[PDB]
Amino acid sequence: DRLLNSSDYTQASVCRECGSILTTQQSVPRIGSISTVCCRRCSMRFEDAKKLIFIDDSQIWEDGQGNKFVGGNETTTVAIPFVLKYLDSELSAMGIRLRYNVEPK
Amino acid sequence: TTCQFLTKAVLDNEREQLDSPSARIVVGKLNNVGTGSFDVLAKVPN
Amino acid sequence: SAAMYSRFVKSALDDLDKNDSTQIGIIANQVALPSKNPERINDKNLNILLDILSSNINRIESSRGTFLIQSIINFEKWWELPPHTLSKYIYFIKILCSSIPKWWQDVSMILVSCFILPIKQTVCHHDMLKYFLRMIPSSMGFIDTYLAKFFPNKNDTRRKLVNYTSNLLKLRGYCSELGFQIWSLLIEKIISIDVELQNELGIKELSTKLDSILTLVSTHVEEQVTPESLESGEGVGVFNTLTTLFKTHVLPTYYTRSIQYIMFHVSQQQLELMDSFLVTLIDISFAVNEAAEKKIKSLQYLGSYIARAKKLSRTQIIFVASYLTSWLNRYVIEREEEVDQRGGMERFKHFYAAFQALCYIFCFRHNIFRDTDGNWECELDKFFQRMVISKFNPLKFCNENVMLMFARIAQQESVAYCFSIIENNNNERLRSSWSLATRQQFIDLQSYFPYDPLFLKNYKILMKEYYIEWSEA
Amino acid sequence: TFIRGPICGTDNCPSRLWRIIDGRRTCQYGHVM
Amino acid sequence: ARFIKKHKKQVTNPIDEKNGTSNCIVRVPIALYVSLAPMYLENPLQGVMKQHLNPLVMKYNNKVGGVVLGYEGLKILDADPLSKEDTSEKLIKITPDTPFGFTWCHVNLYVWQPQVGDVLEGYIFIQSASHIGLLIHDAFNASIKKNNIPVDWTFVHGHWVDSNGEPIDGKLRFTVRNVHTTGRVVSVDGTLI
Amino acid sequence: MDISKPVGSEITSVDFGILTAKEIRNLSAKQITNPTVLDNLGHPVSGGLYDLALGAFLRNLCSTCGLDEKFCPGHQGHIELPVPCYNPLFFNQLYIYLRASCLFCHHFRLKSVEVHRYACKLRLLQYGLIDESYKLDEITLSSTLLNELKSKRSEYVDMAIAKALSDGRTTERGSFTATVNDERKKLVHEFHKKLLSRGKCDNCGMFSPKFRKDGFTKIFETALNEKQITNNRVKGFIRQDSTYILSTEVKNILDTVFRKEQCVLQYVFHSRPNLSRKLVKADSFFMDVLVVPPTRFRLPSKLGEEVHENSQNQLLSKVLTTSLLIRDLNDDLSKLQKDKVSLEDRRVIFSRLMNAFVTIQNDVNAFIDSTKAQGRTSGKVPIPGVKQALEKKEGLFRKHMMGKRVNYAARSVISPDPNIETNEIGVPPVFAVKLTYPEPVTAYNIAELRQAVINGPDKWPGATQIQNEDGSLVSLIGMSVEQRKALANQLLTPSSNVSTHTLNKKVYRHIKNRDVVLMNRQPTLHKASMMGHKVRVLPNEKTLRLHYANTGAYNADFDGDEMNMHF
Amino acid sequence: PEDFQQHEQIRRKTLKEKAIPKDQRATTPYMTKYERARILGTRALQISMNAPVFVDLEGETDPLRIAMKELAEKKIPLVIRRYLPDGSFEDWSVEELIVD
Amino acid sequence: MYKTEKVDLALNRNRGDPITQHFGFGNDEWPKEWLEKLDEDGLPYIGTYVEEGDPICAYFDDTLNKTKIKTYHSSEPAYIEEVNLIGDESNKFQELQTVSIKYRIRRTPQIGDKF
Amino acid sequence: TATTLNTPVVIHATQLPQHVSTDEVLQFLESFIDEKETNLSSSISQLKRIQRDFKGLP
Ligand SMILES: [Zn+2]
Ligand SMILES: [Zn+2]
Ligand SMILES: [Zn+2]
Ligand SMILES: [Zn+2]
Repeated sequence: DRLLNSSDYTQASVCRECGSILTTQQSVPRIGSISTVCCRRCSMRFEDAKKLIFIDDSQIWEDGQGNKFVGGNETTTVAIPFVLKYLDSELSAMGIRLRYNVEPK
Repeated sequence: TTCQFLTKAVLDNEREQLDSPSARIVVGKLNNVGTGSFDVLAKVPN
Repeated sequence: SAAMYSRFVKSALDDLDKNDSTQIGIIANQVALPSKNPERINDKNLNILLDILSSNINRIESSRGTFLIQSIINFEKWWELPPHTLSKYIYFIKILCSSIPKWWQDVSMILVSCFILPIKQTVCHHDMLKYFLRMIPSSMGFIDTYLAKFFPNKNDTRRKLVNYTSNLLKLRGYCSELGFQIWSLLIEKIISIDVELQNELGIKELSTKLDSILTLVSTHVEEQVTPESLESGEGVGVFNTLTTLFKTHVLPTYYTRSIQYIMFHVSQQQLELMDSFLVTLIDISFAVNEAAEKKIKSLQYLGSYIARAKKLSRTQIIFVASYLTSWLNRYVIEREEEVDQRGGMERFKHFYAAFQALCYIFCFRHNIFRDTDGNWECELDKFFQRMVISKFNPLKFCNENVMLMFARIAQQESVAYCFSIIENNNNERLRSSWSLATRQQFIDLQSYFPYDPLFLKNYKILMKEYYIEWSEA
Repeated sequence: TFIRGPICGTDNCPSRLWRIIDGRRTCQYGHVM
Repeated sequence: ARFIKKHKKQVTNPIDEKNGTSNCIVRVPIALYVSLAPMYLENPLQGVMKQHLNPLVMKYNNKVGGVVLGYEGLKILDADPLSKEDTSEKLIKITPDTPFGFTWCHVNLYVWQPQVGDVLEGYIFIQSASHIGLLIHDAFNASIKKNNIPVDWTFVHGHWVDSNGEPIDGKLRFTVRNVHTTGRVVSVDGTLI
Repeated sequence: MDISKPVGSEITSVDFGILTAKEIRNLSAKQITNPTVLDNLGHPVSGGLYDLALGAFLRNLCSTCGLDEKFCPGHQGHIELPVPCYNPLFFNQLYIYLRASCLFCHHFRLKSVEVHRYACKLRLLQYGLIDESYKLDEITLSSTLLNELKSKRSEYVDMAIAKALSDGRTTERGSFTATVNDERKKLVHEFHKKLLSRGKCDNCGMFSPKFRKDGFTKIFETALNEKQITNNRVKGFIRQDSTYILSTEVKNILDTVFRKEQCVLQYVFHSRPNLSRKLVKADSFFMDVLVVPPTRFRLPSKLGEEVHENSQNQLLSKVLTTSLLIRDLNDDLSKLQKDKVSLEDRRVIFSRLMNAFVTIQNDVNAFIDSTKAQGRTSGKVPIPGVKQALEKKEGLFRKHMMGKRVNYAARSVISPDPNIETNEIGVPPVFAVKLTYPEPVTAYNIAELRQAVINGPDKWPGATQIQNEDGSLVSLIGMSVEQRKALANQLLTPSSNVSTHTLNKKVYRHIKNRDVVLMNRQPTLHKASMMGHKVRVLPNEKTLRLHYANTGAYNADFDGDEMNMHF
Repeated sequence: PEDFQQHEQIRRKTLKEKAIPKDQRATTPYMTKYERARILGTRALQISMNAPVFVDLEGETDPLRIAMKELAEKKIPLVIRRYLPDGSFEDWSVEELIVD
Repeated sequence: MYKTEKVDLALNRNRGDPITQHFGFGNDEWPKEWLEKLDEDGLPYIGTYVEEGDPICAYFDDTLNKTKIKTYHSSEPAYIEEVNLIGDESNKFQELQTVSIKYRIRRTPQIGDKF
Repeated sequence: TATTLNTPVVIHATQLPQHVSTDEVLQFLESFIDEKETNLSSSISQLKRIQRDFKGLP
């Protein structure tokens, strides 16, 4: 409760695939479509993906700038203390990567 | 000495198995001591 | 102009196959302007742009084409366009959502939001909803949520509220499958109606609001439910979903004054509708599984209903009396022995609850229970006395004002003499025990009568044909 | 208690936000978000 | 050396006889990890049905790669690995933080999975100069864009006309170009060349 | 934390590792290149440190997700370092391998046979096979014999691991206990000692020039000594079939050594079996990019009314300027032929390059690290770098995990009371009216909670708000009695929404005598200085009242000492 | 895909072999003070969210008290899974454990 | 207990700068409940009871074209004792910019007070 | 929208999909429709339309 609940309890997105909590974002959808949760690490820039079978519609997402991506849809949410995000962030400044193994796969 | 032990962990490509009280507090996991030392299951009929 | 513009666009489209996209955007921006700005594309040119786009919609189904399309879906007050031009806009939308179902999501949202507009001004919106619900039945999902999203707030203008229900009723009449969800939405507004009126019993506002809304709902239902419509129709459907929403919303919350009169009123359209309601009430008030408070609320409903509902037949009433005395006679025969045993008189809430209802029913309808001979149906003379002198001592535990009125009337009719038992009761009081932590909710529950007179001007008048005022009884 | 700003996060207003120190922020009909 | 390419349409849907279309209805067994609300503790199968399975019916589902038509043979996997698959008393582990359970389930899904390349038949319901609108199995939307219709086909005010000057009607046979799945309802992009 | 928002996914382990410049570039939301942070109208400079792709900032919406300062999680970007830098974390280890290298045959100067003996042992230890790693040393039966020795040791390790896997003793994930970890650490130490202990290369017989360092991560190369240059050309025929040295030279040397000595490194750098099968690369010791953390972790501060820049931004912009400046040196450098072109400029270009490398390397050091930075303007005292922020004062662990500022709860002077139970605590109404449990509404408590909501925020026992099934809160604060009576009558209405159908409303009530709180007096030196007491609300009191029987536990004196009440 | 299924079956099987035969159980037949508290709290939580209740409430409004009552009559449909330190486990039903 | 607070709206101004804020009321529309605590000069009437959130000061801000208000911050209510106008030297001409307000707080001796 | 209350945490096919004959599609539709007799209502309505087509009708 204190660490749990007072402390900085936070439901956060992880990529089940790369195990990060820092490389997810909400997609920005066309009007009428619904936003989804995606991993910037695990997905290809749309161009590069074409340059290597047909690509399904549910597999493309876009950001605010406008770039299109393929893949990176293996996300969920986990409950972590917020300060974990800060630590992970600082560590990546130092070139260090934390990789959280999430279950179920 | 946080950065020293961290440097050591990285160079070992260590996995934190998350069993110690400290580690579980770090990741927000229920402690391994106590009322947490067993699981509860419900007996359901039908 | 006329043909110059035909060129301008025809060029724009060529230029779009080349990706320059400027010409189009110039056009789009021109159509996107507000209904007010004089510089918004005029009818004649719009007639042209539209008929050209409709003729080969595939030319536009591209990322470059998106903005143009978005700008036409978002054309302000399109329903306000002149006949001929309006027609071209409609045909375009029709064409668009057929070759590209994706845009139906955007078009319908705007449509639903227009439900705040009067019936006369929506024909085109419904025409379009009817069309695409049929051809894209899968849409019913998100478009249902729109029904939720865009419901006017209680604070918002009455004309907005009254309109947005008028349309929902209209919608119901061509997309049945949404029918339940609709009725659930209106009812759940339900809660706002419960809000309006009880507490007050600004306030002048909610009165005429809630009054305009109910009178509408019930007249639409009077039309939806009819014998013709009951055998081969969706009358059945409406009654069902309104009865369900009565059991899930009206009864429990169960201090509403707005709202239970929807059931009071539809009920009395046809003999069986009444039958179904009575037996439904009876069910809820004597079911073994249900919580006691539910059973007590139903019993209040039951008693209030029989008393008030003008269109009831002598025999449906005797039916309820015959159920209650029967159920009561059994209670006393099987249970009186439990009183001098360990526990309190609360163990018998349910007994008093039913005996109240029956007493109450006798107040309003005693003149009916005398058969041709001058004898009493259900041996009420002999029956009441037996309960009154029982060990439960109903007179002490039921609502005080009813027990008093029953005394008065019963004594007058040579049916029963309670007045000495009452004397004894409030004497023993000054000088059969029940906590009072929980004893009050019961006194509270026994004070509420869901069909005591209405105070909404119009509704009242409308109910008169279906209501017995105390003065009448 | 007024600040007018931030309309109301309830689409049957928008009615009109005052913040209490406890951070509920309250709109007149009585949403606290 | 790296395979995300295991999201490549492998339908394969077979061509039929006595007929010419592709059969796209398929039966796939799945496992699914779901929550069980406390209100359903005496009716766990009922609860899995009302919470998770029922909402899947007649919607596209990204994992089976089609529209789910329905389901058969729901089974809960007992958290007690020592019990017989028989018994009607099972264990479902409760969340530490909440009263909700989470269990694995096995069920069978019936799925309409039109992949690209397949041959389908549709009932024509709309004809503009921009597209032909069809309804497959009288249920799912299809659309043939203006320039997937062969070049010598002409239009009038309206309704289409084919290579030999005769109008088209009712049943039409087309091949799958792409399947759009992200909208409110599924929609098929079809071609005639 | 809300009992009606369960989480299905669960983190089960964490793996430590190194971000590659390829990953970073791919995940990055924006490359940052402008030292300048704001413009004249206080908007983020594009391509600067507050660039809106890195997250919402002040009023503005995030350009990557479109979310506001509240719902936008932030996104990382990167700076492109125009020239490789040593990662200051790892420079000592880099130093060890660099020194150990033979700049001629590109193996470690330690004889291959020995290095293989270490690789065998460490590999065995990945599987926890301690006895076997000693038995490995028991193996003996000039370059023909050695390869058979290497070979038979190798077939022993395989046979041992196979055997260990077949019976219980290990999995493919390894086995890792303290005794194993101890043996592993010794070996790696022994191995490193033996690496640096060699002069002449045991494998090709040559001498490599010796490497020397700074405390500021610069590497010098001392040219060859006389006897050693003589020794080297004698071996000249067999091979036929001081100065600053740039980080790029160092990386090339290690790149090749890491290819050749890959086998041993595969176990020196993995305490567990490396299932991932990734090569161990020299790049891991260097940075070609820097991850710019999201804007929400680099916000300005307000010291009362005045606003101060974020110190991590001050450091990053110094990286940015040096970066632009080097990209210019690199531009003029290419506009040589000097196919024509007179030599000496060669010396000046080098002078400018050394300057750039040194000062960027200093700024990195200072951050990981102000320690690795040259003391500024003798005075001022250093500004903390990232390392010092994580390690500074008492540290994240002690200041925000062991101990925390807390939210719900109260504090008061305690007063004695013989008239409450020894297991109760006398709670003043001033508390009782402000503290709520979030009570879920049910059939069994609908009477109670109705009354609380009617009573309102200010009449105890009442309530301050209602949580609806869609999570939204409704304040009871501004409300009349009638509005409250209305809300109280809809506490238990059915669900008009399938998604929230499993939930019930919650009433944020005032606490009452049925309740339990946690009482605390500091210092809390044993668990009895934090116990659970039953609540007893007492009219007219302004302090917490506590039975004497509890002074012992809490070490309480009633001399104006205070206690905390946690709900 | 076929073999992940196999992998799961192996995981789950070995977990049960930890989680063990009923007739080979070896821990205390008494409910521990810890098991009791958690059983009460958790069952109370389920009661607060409309779990079917196996006993007469008799006016009780505290879900913890309802749980206690259920415990007293041994009508709590919960099972304790006790973990030995190697991760293998014994399942014990609340009704079968001796409570004190 | 007595507490003295200094309200000095020359705190921002960059040295002998043009004066933006002057004690008093503007002619725009402002609460009016304000005059319960504050006299015409924008200073509080002596003797006034003042609890958390009340006005203790009113000035007109030029850069805002609005009349603003310094509020009382203690959670303990008090009464106004002295209000001193601290004029400036450097020869007159300058208008009022600095004020000292002294609050009086009642202490009937409470639980927890030491004797 | 989607929560842990209405959406599986994860779904996995355990086998390759097996194609089904028309006679099977019909036998399944039959029973599934019967067993399930607002979103579900409008859905069995659609299934009813599909089973109609598989029998050849309008
Ligand atoms: Zn990822
Ligand atoms: Zn609002
Ligand atoms: Zn963002
Ligand atoms: Zn060598």
